[PDB]
Parts: sequence; structure tokens; C-alpha cells
Amino acid sequence: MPHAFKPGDLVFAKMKGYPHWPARIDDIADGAVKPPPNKYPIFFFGTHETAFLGPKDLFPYDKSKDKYGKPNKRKGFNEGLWEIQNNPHASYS
Repeated sequence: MPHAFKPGDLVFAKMKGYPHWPARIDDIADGAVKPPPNKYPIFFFGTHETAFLGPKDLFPYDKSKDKYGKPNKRKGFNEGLWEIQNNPHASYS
């Protein structure tokens, strides 16, 4: 059975106006700004952007890759697909 989301989990993350996007749940670094309650820090592959999202916007990667893991015209998306598949846990600092 599923657990709660934890840092390291790979997802497709949905934001208004964007396709479901390859992403991961990030750790909060010591001394770094925490997310609001019930939100997780989402790191977006390819763009390397962070946003704060709740579970309704987070789709587990394995279950969803067949639907959402296809090339997309949007800036950074295809890079993002490579990242999530090839080195999802690397530093992209």
C-alpha cells in the first residue's frame, strides 16, 4: 500500500497551464525556507525550478509514465524526461 510522499519520490507534477511535468519531492536544506503546511517542495526536472505543491497535483512516476512520459514542445520538458529516467537523484544545483 502507498505511504505519504517523502523526499526522493519521483512524480509527474501538475501546475495550471503546464503539462504534467517530470519532478521529484526535494529535501529542505538546513537553513532553507520551509514549504507552507500540507505542501511539498517540488523540483521540476529540465527547468530545474522549485514550486510548492500538495498531493492533488502529484502523480507517482511509475504509475503515470505511460501517460505523461512523452515528448513535449515546452521549454525544458524533454531534458526533464532524460533526467527523471537517467539521473533522478543527482544534484542539479
